[PDB]
Amino acid sequence: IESQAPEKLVYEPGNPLADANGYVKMPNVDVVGEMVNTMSASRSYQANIEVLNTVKSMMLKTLTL
Amino acid sequence: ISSLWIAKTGLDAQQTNMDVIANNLANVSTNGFKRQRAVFEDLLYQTIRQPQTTLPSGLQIGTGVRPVATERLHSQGNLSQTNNSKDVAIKGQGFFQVMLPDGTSAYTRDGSFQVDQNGQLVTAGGFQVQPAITIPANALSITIGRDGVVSVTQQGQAAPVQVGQLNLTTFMNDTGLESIGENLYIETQSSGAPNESTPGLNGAGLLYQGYVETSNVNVAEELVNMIQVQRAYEINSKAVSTTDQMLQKLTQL
Amino acid sequence: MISSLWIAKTGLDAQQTNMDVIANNLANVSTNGFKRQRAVFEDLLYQTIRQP
Amino acid sequence: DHAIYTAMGAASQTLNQQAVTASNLANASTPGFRAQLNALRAVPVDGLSLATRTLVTASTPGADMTPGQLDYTSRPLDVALQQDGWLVVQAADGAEGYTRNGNIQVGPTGQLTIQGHPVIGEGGPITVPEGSEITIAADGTISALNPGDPPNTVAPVGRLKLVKAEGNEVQRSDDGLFRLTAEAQAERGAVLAADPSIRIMSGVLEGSNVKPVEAMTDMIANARRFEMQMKVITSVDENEGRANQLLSM
Repeated sequence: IESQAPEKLVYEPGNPLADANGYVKMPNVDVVGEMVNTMSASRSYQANIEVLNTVKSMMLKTLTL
Repeated sequence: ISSLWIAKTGLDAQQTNMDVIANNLANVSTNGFKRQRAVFEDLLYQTIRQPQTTLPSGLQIGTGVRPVATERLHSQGNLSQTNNSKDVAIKGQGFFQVMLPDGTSAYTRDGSFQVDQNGQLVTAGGFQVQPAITIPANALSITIGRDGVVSVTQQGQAAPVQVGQLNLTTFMNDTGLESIGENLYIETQSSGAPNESTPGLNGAGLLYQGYVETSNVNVAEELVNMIQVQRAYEINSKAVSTTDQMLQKLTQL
Repeated sequence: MISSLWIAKTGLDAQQTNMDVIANNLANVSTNGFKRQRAVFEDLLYQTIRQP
Repeated sequence: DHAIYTAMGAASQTLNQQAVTASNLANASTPGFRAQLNALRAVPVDGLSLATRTLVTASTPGADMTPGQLDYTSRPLDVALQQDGWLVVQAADGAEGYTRNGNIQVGPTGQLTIQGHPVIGEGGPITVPEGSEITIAADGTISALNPGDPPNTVAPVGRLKLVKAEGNEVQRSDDGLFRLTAEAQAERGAVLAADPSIRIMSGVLEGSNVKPVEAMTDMIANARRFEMQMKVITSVDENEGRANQLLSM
């Protein structure tokens, strides 16, 4: 989904994208938000990798009954 | 990046202000020139969040500053004597009318007239004065009274002969005139429909012969404004510097 | 590029030519049948910023 | 794994935009120059499900037509156009390029030129007399005076051709001469008409229009975006490298 937060707008009359008031719309992205999202996603990725590795080891050792 | 954009807008506004200050200072000795001052305004405001006794707790982010207009102070300048006989000065309101080469009509204010080879009255630059006053040869003396009548004397003539009248135009709102280069103004939609009149009637001015109208530029005001512009520019650069520091630290960590 | 440098340079040039004609007028104060000179200035072109 | 490619593409396009800005800054004193704008365009890819990739490609809409200042060099045959004036010159392949560089030179045989390109006026490439002084009027008329002759022998010898272009319909060419776009060319004819509404002045020469503040802000933003993209590349590589250990047994 696209973020419902209102997009930013800057003043630039010499641009064909500008509306009747000379305002051109720019995306609303939180750089810090994206950075911490990448950090958290990477850490959760690592945790899931470790879980999968441990479960695979236990499954492998189960067959030695 | 929002801080960068806002500070960029502020720097551009200060640049334009310094530009108009320098323009006012440059032509401090130009006849019939009026100073200009630039006025700025704010942009739209973002409403990020809508709003016993506490603070209202509402957010409202600004956007920046833009220049809106440059108003010309159509005041009255001083009169300096050039001792010439074909120079006139306006006392009050009113603009002369001259004809551009293409065919349209533009208005001027300063008076410094020469006579072409034919005899007609033209300004310094070749543009012919619209009322088209013609001064024949053997013109011993030329007289331009407080009214528009121009009278030339001749050899052994009891009374001078009239060779025309210099009517001048008036505008409902002179601040809205468009100022093309070379001390000329052209009518626009902002200013009302011009009306011509003889000097001294319907609020028009009076013609003084042998004087020119100097520009009304206030040097002390311009210097103070220039100092303030420089200091504001130095202040605004700090915003860019701090935003750069924040972004660099964020990238590093 | 910078906005005000080439404006202040033109102002300096105008004042220099004014001083030049003044000095020329002063130099030949003892010559016979001479006529004084006056220079006249004018502003340059203007740039219009387009608004909404 | 493919999330590395969007980030590296963003970094490469940032480098290209930095190159464009550096090129704009390099020629900050060439007379009659028009700066190069730049912008980033999003180019999403529409796959089958969960469209989560949106690349970016740098683009330059065109030159901004804000006129720069003009230096008063008092040279007799230096012209400066109006807000939207354009001196028409003949390029190398016969096309009519438009410039704002008013520095006009004269060859040995009285042929006018601008940087080796013969300027064309009313008619063909205008040629003045051999060694006469040249004066430009306020609307493009060219007057010639043969040196040594009495001043009352000054005669018009030709007229320049000045066209008016809005600015949003002209594109730069490889040599550096603006030409009309296809649509504007179709609408206004193959060759423009010398409108009489443009007035010029002699003795001044127009410089370039590059904004130092815009250049500095663009450079700072490019550097920061490049650093962020590099961090993303590092994170993705580390995650993939540690994830490949899962494939072992």
